[PDB]
Amino acid sequence: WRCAGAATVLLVIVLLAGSYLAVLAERGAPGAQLITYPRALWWSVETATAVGYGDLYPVTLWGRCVAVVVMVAGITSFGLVTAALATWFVGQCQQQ
Amino acid sequence: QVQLQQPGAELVKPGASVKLSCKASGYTFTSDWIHWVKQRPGHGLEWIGEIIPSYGRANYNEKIQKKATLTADKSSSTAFMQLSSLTSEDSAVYYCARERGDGYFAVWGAGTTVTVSSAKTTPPSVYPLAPGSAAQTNSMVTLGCLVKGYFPEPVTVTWNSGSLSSGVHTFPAVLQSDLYTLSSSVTVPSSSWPSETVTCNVAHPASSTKVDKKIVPRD
Amino acid sequence: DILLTQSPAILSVSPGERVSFSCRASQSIGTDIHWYQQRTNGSPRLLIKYASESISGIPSRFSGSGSGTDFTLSINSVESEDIANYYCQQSNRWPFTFGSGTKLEIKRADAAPTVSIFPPSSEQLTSGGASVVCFLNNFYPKDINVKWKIDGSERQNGVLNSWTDQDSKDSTYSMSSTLTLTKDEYERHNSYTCEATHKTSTSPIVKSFNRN
Ligand SMILES: CCCCCCCCCO
Ligand SMILES: [K+]
Ligand SMILES: [K+]
Ligand SMILES: [K+]
Ligand SMILES: [K+]
Ligand SMILES: [K+]
Ligand SMILES: [K+]
Repeated sequence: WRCAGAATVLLVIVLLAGSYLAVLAERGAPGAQLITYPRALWWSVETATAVGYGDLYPVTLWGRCVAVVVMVAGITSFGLVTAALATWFVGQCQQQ
Repeated sequence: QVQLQQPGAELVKPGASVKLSCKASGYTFTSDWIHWVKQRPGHGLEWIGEIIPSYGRANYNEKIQKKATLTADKSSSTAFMQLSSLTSEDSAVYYCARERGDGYFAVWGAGTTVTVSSAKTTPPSVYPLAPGSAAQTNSMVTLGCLVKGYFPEPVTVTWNSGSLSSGVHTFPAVLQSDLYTLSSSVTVPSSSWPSETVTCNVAHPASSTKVDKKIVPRD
Repeated sequence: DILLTQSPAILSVSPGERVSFSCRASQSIGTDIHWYQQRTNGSPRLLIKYASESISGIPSRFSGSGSGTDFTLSINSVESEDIANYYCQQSNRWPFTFGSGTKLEIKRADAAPTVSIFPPSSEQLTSGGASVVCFLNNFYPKDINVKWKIDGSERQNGVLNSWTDQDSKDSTYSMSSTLTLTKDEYERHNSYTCEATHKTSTSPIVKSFNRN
């Protein structure tokens, strides 16, 4: 069951593509703060984990479409990663 | 290595257009943005616009009149800015700069001096400046060269092709009858000249001319 | 759009002193401010990034501080090579914006100009014109006045002057005075004289040459 590793790879891809496309969509909109790659990657993590502090968010339509993709693919893949971790921890419970 | 190479000058007629270029070297990444900055003489820096070469999208300063169009070519690693329908207000130095997508301009080009004028390009005349026969010699001797009647700006004066960096003044050009004139001065130990050669190098990129002139005592 | 205010616009300092440049943003921008230096005729050069982070190759005496709206760039012990214009720039919100810039001036010890007069060259004479060039170099303070004399009588027509900004090598100033006339008018006179009147001396420093 190493497809948890496959889920982790998809999540990292979603995070990286989200960071690249968010900066691409948000630059050109006056007032936008999601405009440099390092903090855009931090924003992708915030969204994939659904934490959503609100220190960063998109204000353009395409940035918000990029966010929707990061929500759908990122929350799903992140859900597969934590599910795997939870099942593994339940396995150690059995060892007692 | 110089990471961003720009032409030195462009002369544009009023109403005409020009395409400036910026050739990049060194590390290139997909996160690279190329910026363009305009500086009118005696003024500050004014952001024109940006382009991401890896994708081709450009954004422009919305506070000023849209006069530029940005393109890029990944093959030659060259970014272009099309300045169209130029007037006297567009005469300035135009820098390009590279930003690694992290907000600051790590590397700047040398800038392209754009002059919008109907006058004609004229190469400069270079004349040596040696002391007169009666000038008393101190422990240092001051030589120079006279760069007269050129258009447009700028010219670049070096002394012994850069090896004589210390003790050099290049005075700002003065404009007269649509032709600029300036002078450059160099000071060396008086025991050194003329036993060691002292030569000025004047470049005029708008005319693609480069001239050397040796400063000999007398004629 | 973030407005960056750099006030004061000019900063006058004695050598070795500590100097501080102020940059204030129209709203809070965290630490997303960057500092650049531009010497006379040079390209901007990055000094500090993200308000306080140093850049490889920049002297240790450059540092920066601040967050929110108030930022300052500091030079520990200013030196002649620091004479330049200094710009701040923000990357917190689109679009990136620049401050208006602050000029650094150094108050140095007074210095009298080195005056040198040059007769026209052979090459220039064989083309119809003649220019007598006078160099007034490495003086301080900036205020200076040149007077041209031909055969003892002062001359005003045909004189073009140029002044350098403060020299980034020794904090002095320099000036060129070029008197341009026709060849026949040059050969119709004898003594040529430029006279430098500067704060450093009551009597004018003058240099002359006879064509004969
Ligand atoms: C959902 C994918 C959107 C990709 C961003 C396109 C950038 C638009 C620039 O106007
Ligand atoms: K939440
Ligand atoms: K939340
Ligand atoms: K929140
Ligand atoms: K909040
Ligand atoms: K809030
Ligand atoms: K949940």
